Order: sequence, then C-alpha cells, then structure tokens
Amino acid sequence: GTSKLKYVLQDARFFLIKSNNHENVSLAKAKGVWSTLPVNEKKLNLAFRSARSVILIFSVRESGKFQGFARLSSESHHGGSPIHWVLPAGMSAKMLGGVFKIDWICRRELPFTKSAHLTNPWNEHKPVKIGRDGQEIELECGTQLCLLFPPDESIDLYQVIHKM
Ligand SMILES: CNC(=O)c1cc(-c2ccco2)[nH]n1
Repeated sequence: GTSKLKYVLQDARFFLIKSNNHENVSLAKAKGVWSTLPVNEKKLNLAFRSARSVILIFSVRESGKFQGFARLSSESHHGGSPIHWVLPAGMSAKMLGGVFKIDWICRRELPFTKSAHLTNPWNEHKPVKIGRDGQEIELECGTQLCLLFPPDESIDLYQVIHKM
C-alpha cells in the first residue's frame, strides 16, 4: 500500500538529483550514501535541519528516467572511508567529499513519459524532469512525483518512520 509512504512524505522537502552515470546511482543504492557539489551540499544540510523528511529523487543524465528516491538520514560528513565515485570529466574528488547517509524508499525506475503532467513551480513550472542537479521540487509536485513510482515491495518503511 501507500499509507506509510504518504506518512513519510508528509511535509517533506524534495530535491532533484542528477547523476552523470548509472555507476554512482548503483553505488548509492548498495551503500546507502550520496555526495554532491558543495553548493548543493549546503542546501541539503540546511533542509535536513528544517524538515521532517528530505527526499532525493534520482535521475541519470540521458537515461530518460528516474531511478528511485531516498530520504536523508544525516547531514553531510567528511573523513569517512572514501567512496569510489565515478567523477565527471572536469572535477576532482575533493568536491564530493561531503557524504550523506540515505535510506532508500524506492529503488524502482519511472520513465519521464509518466511524469509529463507534473510541473515544478520552483523551476518556472517546467516539467519536473527538467532541472539542474540540486533543484528543489515544490511539495505538491514532489509528493505526486514520488507517488507515481511503482511500489517497491522490498522496502519496509517502518524503520524510516522511526528516524523521523
Ligand atoms: C555522487 N555524486 C555525483 O555523481 C554528482 C555529480 C554531480 C554533477 C553536478 C553537475 C554535474 O555533475 N552532482 N553529484
């Protein structure tokens, strides 16, 4: 069902995450971690203290789909054992030093063709698929986008609900 999922999304904040490659989303799904540019890291740290849930919605560039979504379970931290991210052409590993712990809520994909009716007021009401890495998605758009994903029956939201 969808009732526990709606409870987790209640009064959440939502951020679009754009990855240049599938390898980093696969690593994030396996290890429960994410890293982003410092500008976005500052935004996520602010949001994590401000809201009951901060939701990251993942899209690999050029894939035409979202690959799932996850809830922040910590602010960023540095100095842990380094994660072997695949780094884009012109950026170093010091940029992605801040590591967030995340709990996956859905590891299933959603094609952009299924979200074409949802627009993001915080990006000029462009379709929600459009936006830079770190773009915040307004509450109603973000909630409806998450509810479009196929249910992930492998995930038990009971443990996430406790962290809230
Ligand atoms: C593990 N984290 C990443 O792979 C990543 C990449 C980017 C990015 C922003 C702009 C171009 O690439 N943001 N996060």
